[PDB]
Amino acid sequence: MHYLPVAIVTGATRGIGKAICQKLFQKGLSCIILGSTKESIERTAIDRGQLQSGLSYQRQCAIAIDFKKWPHWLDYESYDGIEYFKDRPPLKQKYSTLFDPCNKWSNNERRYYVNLLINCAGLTQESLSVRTTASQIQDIMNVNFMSPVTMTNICIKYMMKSQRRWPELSGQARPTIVNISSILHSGKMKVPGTSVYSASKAALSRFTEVLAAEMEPRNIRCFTISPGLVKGTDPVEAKEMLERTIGASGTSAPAEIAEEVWSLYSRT
Amino acid sequence: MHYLPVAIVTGATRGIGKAICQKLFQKGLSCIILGSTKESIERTAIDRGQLQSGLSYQRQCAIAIDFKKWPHWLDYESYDGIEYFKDRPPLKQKYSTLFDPCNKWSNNERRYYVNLLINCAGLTQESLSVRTTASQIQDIMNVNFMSPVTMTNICIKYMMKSQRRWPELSGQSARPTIVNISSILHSGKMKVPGTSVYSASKAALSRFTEVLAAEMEPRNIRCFTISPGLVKGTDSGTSAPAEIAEEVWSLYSR
Repeated sequence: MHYLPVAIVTGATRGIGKAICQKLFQKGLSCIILGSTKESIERTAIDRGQLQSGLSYQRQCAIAIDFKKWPHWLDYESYDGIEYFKDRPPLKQKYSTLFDPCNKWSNNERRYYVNLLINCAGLTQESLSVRTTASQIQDIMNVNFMSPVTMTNICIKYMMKSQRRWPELSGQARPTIVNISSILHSGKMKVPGTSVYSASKAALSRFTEVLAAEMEPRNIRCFTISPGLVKGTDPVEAKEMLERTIGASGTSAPAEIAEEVWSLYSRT
Repeated sequence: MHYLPVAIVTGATRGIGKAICQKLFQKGLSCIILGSTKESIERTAIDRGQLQSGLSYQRQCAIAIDFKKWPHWLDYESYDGIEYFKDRPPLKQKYSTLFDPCNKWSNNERRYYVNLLINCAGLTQESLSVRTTASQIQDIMNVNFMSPVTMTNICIKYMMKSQRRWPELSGQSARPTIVNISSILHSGKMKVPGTSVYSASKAALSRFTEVLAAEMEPRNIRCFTISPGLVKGTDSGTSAPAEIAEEVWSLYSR
């Protein structure tokens, strides 16, 4: 009216969110990046080069929010973010909500709205279960499952309201949510030291699937993507043999996942 | 001299933990029941009738633990429980750990020890995902997954130390065993609206156990997951409490 779609990218950790953002930006979307720290945010946010070459109305911001502290983060008064510009260096700003940047970007001729949520759920574990503290279990489950569930719920309600509030929006891709899992979440890929991380991804997966059935009668699309291991970090010999069990499912890279996310969002 | 295995039964609801305690007791084990509330315990605990027909050395006790309050219950200085007797009403007891009942029962010639742990992972969910609160999510996750994982790790630590402390235990009939109970809702076609988080917690428990089994190969400890059909409770895809008990027993004894 015009109407401008935006994606929220969540919990991205190993260049995966960078790759996702870059895809969405090349495809003409705006992004809200939700990082745990100012450092993670910076890594995810796209460069000034891809900023300058963006369509005139394209926007990117980032917001530091500690998912480790779920559910306390739900109750914060305002959120401290960072607004990006084509021509000048980034500027601090503050937000009433996670959807607020959409309000702030919008004017009389153009309405930015959230149409895509990607939950990356990227906190990794590298310790045997018997040697993992309560605090660590909490961090993995809060960052990978609990916080994603809340973003998912919050975002679905926003999406459901907006269809009512801006009827012309039915013209528009259907409202989408994608949650990223791991090949580790099921099957033969069982990696010692990966106990609660695998559990969290199985939880994210299963959750997304029952939710999809709840959202059938609604306009909302709920996808879960289950990539292979991405290069670096995360070695046992049996595993290397195990990994063979198949390609291309055993291994992944940021740019592949980015493409796989776009494939899902683009479907018609 | 005489080693007497004890079972810990956790998070039991809807008579599953009742069924489990029946089987275990009939077969000569002692139980430590960890329940959320005194009323939850009474349902799980075996009836005074079944107890008198038990052998002389058999014991039962119950401890109240609010698993919704994970990870706080981990820090208590002591735990308040209840000793069951064959010939009298129950006495209120204090325990310094969840395994302390074994020490208390033990005597020069008989050693009670925990050899089997069953996490029931009970709490259920009835609300749609978008109408369930954070507080409800925390409770489901804490009761069905967070606490079971903590119960599991604590127990494996105890199991490892005691195989060293009492070397004659390698020669026991059954190897230390952990069984976590999941649900058919945890995977596949059975996708029941109003169950997104509950299903999720079960998948988390299944997957955690599977990967744990991998870490427990080099060690004595058996780690099983069981995936029952829905219980008689709501409306090979259905399951009755009594039948889960047999599955748990066959898993432990073979």
